[PDB]
Amino acid sequence: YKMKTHKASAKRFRVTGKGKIVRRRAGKQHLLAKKNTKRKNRLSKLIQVDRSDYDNVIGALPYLKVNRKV
Amino acid sequence: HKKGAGSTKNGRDSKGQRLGVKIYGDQVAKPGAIIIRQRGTKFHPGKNVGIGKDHTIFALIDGLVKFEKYGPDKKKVSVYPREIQPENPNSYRARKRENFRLQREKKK
Amino acid sequence: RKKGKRKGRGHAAGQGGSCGFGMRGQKSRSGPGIMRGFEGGQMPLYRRIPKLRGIAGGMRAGLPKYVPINLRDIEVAGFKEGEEVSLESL
Amino acid sequence: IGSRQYIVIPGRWIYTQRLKGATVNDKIVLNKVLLVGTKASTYIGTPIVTNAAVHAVVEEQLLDDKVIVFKYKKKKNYRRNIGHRQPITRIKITGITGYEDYPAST
RNA sequence: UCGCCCAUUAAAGCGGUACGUGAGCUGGGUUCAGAACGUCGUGAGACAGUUCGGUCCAUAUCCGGUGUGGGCGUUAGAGC
RNA sequence: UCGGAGAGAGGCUCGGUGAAAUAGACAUGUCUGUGAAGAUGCGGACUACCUGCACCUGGACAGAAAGACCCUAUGAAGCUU
RNA sequence: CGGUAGGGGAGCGUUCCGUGUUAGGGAGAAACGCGUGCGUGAGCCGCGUUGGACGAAGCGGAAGCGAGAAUGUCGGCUUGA
RNA sequence: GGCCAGUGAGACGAUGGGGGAUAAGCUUCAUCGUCGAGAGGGAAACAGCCCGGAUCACCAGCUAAGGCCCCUAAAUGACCG
RNA sequence: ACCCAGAGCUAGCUGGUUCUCCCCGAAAUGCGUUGAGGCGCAGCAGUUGACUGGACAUCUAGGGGUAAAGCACUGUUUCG
RNA sequence: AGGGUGAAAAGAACCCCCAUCGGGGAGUGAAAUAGAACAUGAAACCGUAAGCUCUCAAGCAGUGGGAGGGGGACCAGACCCUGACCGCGUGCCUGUUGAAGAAUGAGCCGGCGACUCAUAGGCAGUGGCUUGGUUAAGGGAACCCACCGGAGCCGUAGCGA
Repeated sequence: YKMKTHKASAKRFRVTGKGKIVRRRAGKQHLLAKKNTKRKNRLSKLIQVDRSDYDNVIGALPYLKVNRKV
Repeated sequence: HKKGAGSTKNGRDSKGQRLGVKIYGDQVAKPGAIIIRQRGTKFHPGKNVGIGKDHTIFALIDGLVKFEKYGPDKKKVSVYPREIQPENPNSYRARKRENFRLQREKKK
Repeated sequence: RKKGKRKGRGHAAGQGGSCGFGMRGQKSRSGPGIMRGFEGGQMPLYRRIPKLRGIAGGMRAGLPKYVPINLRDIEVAGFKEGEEVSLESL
Repeated sequence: IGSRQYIVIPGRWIYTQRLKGATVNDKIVLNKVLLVGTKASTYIGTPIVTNAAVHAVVEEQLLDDKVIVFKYKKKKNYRRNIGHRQPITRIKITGITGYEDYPAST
């Protein structure tokens, strides 16, 4: 019956105003002392999910309002 | 007849790190484009050209790359912008892209 | 009205005898497929990425207040002495 | 006729490829007569004798009996059956116009 | 199997044929369950280590074979 | 050794009754060659009238039981610490 | 314009429903078996015999809708004889 | 870039090598051919070699690879070894 | 033990999956995987939109340390 | 597991074979090429009759060529049945790098016998509205159905935990 949302995944993929899926980067929870100032700044920020993995993410949670660019 | 096979003590490596010349001699570059990932200074830094923490050699300005001769048995890399770059509609490329465009427009 | 694919009724109709599923294996068999998002035992994306700051224990997402209109959007719905442009009239 | 030779004698009919442009009852002359024969027969040096032109009449342009073309390959579920009726034409030969050239026969 | 030995003998050849032949035979050996010895195993159990005990089917369609008929053929038909 | 003779019950023939497992289709030779590397069916040769009945089992990788060995399945079940 | 997996386009039939208590039909329907018609094909179309009452098109609709393989399954009948 | 597949056992040959015994119709990589999924002709038969890419009809013609004593298409052709 | 029920248990495994014509047409690789005869993503099909120009051919410019060659370096080696 | 003579039992008086069974005439009936094993009566399988044709052959049984013979109460260089002898031609399926395979499956013939339905999500095609669109339950001389029901949903503002 009416699709349950994959609320394990949902909590890692937000969608932006224009409609792109966005995630947080992996790496910077602990063992921070040994990494640079530089790379922690790139690991702070959000970027798109790669076009490859859209299929799995959209497929998991089907109430997103997500526009693959068309 | 069925004897035991002796194990090796080998079988380790690292997957090739992908060093070498990314932007070749007499070729386009950018402000910030990595020209060479070299492990030591095989090539040396010339004019218009940064040299990084890893002896990575990158261009500061536009222009084409140049691999000069350093003096006693070494190599340099400098970058030079180019003055005027002419295009003639006479040529084959120009003829054919306009022909193609005109076909595209003609059809639709 | 398209007329669909009654599937597996001769090799001329096309999608016949195995019915466009190739040759054995997990996706061929009857029944449910897999988990969706499953990466094959490799760690799935949806479980190897951290989870979006606020949504990670409490903090209700910023659900919008106020029902925003704009001055640009009002002008199209014209009235001279616009008698109280409010929740009623709009 | 249709890149295809025929011995042809008068008061007698032949089957050929469907002649494109030809009517049902409509007489025609065939100008590719590579040989003629009688008591004293007459070969040809070049092609066509010279001014010899055979005189005939079209009868009908019905199709041939069905030939069944059948593509088949072993074990690949590749049975493909397809008929083909080649269109032909029936023509009736009225007379040979005389040769008046190169008399052979010894 | 191979091998050694006794008595011989012209001589006691060596191989292929699914190490010929189990819808031809045998079942002593080796691949089931029982039981024991040595050993390995904390234990259940284990060991081309050893020992005793342990159900071997079949009416021949075809080819193929050994026999044996019948038909027909051999130019008119027969017996020698 | 090293077989031989004979008696019964079959086998064989006649009359009566009358099954079976098996079976893609079977107009179903030998040799050597070939090929999924071991062919009545493919190539070259050779041999061979058509068809019963009695006997014999070398082949049809003959029949019988989706190998019980071996290994696989993130199979099952017993038993041990 | 070769084509396995495989994708896309265009069709044929099957029973039932709307049109339709249509015409066609005990001067012979459904069926069943034969055709020196047709189509690229699935199939179509006319025939007079057997048959003894149902029921075409066309335009549309819906599915228990197409079989040679499942050591499938039910029934019939062989082979061995 | 959207929608929606199969594949993820490969095989042989040429070359460059490794492993092996510079044994294997062995194995593993790199570059290319064919098979796989490709009929036809040459190779007696002969996936993988050579030629050549099958829309369909013709009782027409020219040729590739390869051949011209007979089985079996074409010279029991030529001149020099 | 059997019988009935949960129960059409599940089976990344094997078998099977039915009418016709036309168009295009693969892969048997890399990466990860309690994974290796499974699956994911890439690679290679179809289909449908958008962006432009390439493709095959010839000719220049670039950095290469391989076949070759060599003994100045690193080893190895025979004779004086 | 095992339904269907006929409208009506009118279910066969009598005669013949004859101990029975059953059969042939008769009689009934529209029909008994409806006789109780009875209505339509396919295939496998079993025969009987006619046309051609095999006993020096070798063959996945066809196919191209076709000798000789036979036709159909309808005058054809047309058509059909047989087929002397020649050339070609490694059953189908599954499934494989590769199967004529001596790998798997089927004795044969007929039936039954497999991507469906409900609800949601994405996408495409088509249509309606675009004063934005749409109603859910629920109400309807029931069910469909005019006609109501605007409760909700989707679109109209993002950014940030």
